Amino acid sequence: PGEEVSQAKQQLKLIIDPYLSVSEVEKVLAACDFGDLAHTGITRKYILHPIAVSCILANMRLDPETLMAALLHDVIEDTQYTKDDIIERFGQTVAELVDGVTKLSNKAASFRKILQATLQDPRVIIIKLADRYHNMTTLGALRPDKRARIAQETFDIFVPMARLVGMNEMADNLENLCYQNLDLDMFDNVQNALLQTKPERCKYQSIWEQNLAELLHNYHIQGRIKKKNNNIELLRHFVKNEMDLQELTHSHAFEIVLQSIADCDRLVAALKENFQVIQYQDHIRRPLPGGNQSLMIKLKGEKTTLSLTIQTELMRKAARFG
Repeated sequence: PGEEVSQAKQQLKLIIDPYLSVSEVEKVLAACDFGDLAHTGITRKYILHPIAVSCILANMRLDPETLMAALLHDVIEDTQYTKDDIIERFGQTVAELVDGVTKLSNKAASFRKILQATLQDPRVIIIKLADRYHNMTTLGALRPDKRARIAQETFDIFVPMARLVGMNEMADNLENLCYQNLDLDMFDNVQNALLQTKPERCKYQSIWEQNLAELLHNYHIQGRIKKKNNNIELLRHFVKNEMDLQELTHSHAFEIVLQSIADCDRLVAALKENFQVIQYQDHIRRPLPGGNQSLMIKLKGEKTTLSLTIQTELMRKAARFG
């Protein structure tokens, strides 16, 4: 009954209370109540899908305008109202975001529309990405052939679009759900080998945190080494490659935090003398779309593969907190 709708609104409220002011929390919940006023759940339901979408956004510390727009999904094209959002308390920005998202809902023409919307207001893409994340979760009921078709569209379009707009955690989560729906047996085989080798890979990761710390000391570079999770990279690799348990146990990801760009360049030079450079990417000189900067280097010490992300203290706080 309405006890599901009102219980969902309180779940959203638990997320927005910590970072959004009470005046803004009033506005977001007002949109939620308006979304339900327009809607009668006749379609196998939907007010709760937009609330579940808005909860994903609320968890990413999204602004109140983006959250109201998510809640008012399909309210001006599917409901008996239009331009009602501007007239309502919601206002122009919300009506604009609402329309923008319905516009994004003919192969090449779709790609143009997605790209264009990114340059207009990335918040339209951020809402679209949360909506596709929520769909990947609720894909279970569908036939295995259909599930792998939606998963493939998400893999090709939404996973790279999410990295492009800076939402890398959201992209890793989306990519994970894609592999699950593309080939469940392959996902299960690889997740099992990852679980099996987890204790030993953690033991060698601590060893390499010490080896890298010793290298910084030997080469006279001041830094911090942070252990990084790399489950998605191992999964991405072994879903398309034969299993090798020594290679799976000895692959580690790290974040090295330095003081200066001169030290970042000084570290890459030192690493080149002690390892085989498999891959290198300079995002300091050529920042990623969205301003984030780092040097990415993939190394091959005998048996061990290391995936490093070299950054300064400042570059790290700009990337983590804007």
